Amino acid sequence: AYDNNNIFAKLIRNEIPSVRVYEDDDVIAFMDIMPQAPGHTLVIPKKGSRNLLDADTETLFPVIKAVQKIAKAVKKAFQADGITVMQFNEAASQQTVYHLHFHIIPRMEGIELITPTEILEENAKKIRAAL
Amino acid sequence: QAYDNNNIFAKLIRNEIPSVRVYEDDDVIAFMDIMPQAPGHTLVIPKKGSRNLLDADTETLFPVIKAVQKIAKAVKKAFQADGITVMQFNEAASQQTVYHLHFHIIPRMEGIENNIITPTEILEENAKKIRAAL
Repeated sequence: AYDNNNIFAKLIRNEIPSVRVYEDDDVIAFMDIMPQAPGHTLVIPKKGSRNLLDADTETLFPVIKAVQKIAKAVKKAFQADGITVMQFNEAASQQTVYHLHFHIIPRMEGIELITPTEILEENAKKIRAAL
Repeated sequence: QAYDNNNIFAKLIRNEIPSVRVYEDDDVIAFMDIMPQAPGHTLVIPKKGSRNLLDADTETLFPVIKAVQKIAKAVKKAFQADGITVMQFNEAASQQTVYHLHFHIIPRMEGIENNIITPTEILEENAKKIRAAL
């Protein structure tokens, strides 16, 4: 079952800080604190589910719209050669936080796949500008 | 860059090459990956052409993501998978290999971490399992 005490639910409730790049009625986009590349952004629904498998289908539309919007902005902000989108379901797919989240990771030609808040904030400003 | 109407997924959509399809509606096709990273590895594509996520119509993404969820669930049941990895690649630097929008749906097994084609008959046996799990 979905556990309302998970770290991303706490984030939604402003219980912990985040470095946000986009927010609306349905979603929050914010910097991964363990980025796989500079500008690595996560998108979450405000409505909680463990992952893709238990999400209400109607929840997925605003989520995927925002993933697209963020992919475009991240690419433009860092002049990335590519964007990798990932979404993990369960331990065997290396899911660690049990609240649905999509990864948007910028990619550079020839580069194969814990960061202080000030650096994530520098990176977020760039993404915000490119929206 | 211009969309390539001769890309192999556009050709699949127009019925110019065969596929092992597991699901289809007015907007999408789900079909077996012929070089799977795990047995049951399925691809979901829009029937409406775009190179990737970045140039897709936002409206197209709705039926795509619905079908990605539907397939993620069917694949996990059909293969009693421990997990499901969804991936979507944009551009060469993200290792996108066919320049038509596609989501990968990959079953994972606990503690189980190419250009080898899987014979069509084997993809079919895997398709049937997925088709029954929908």
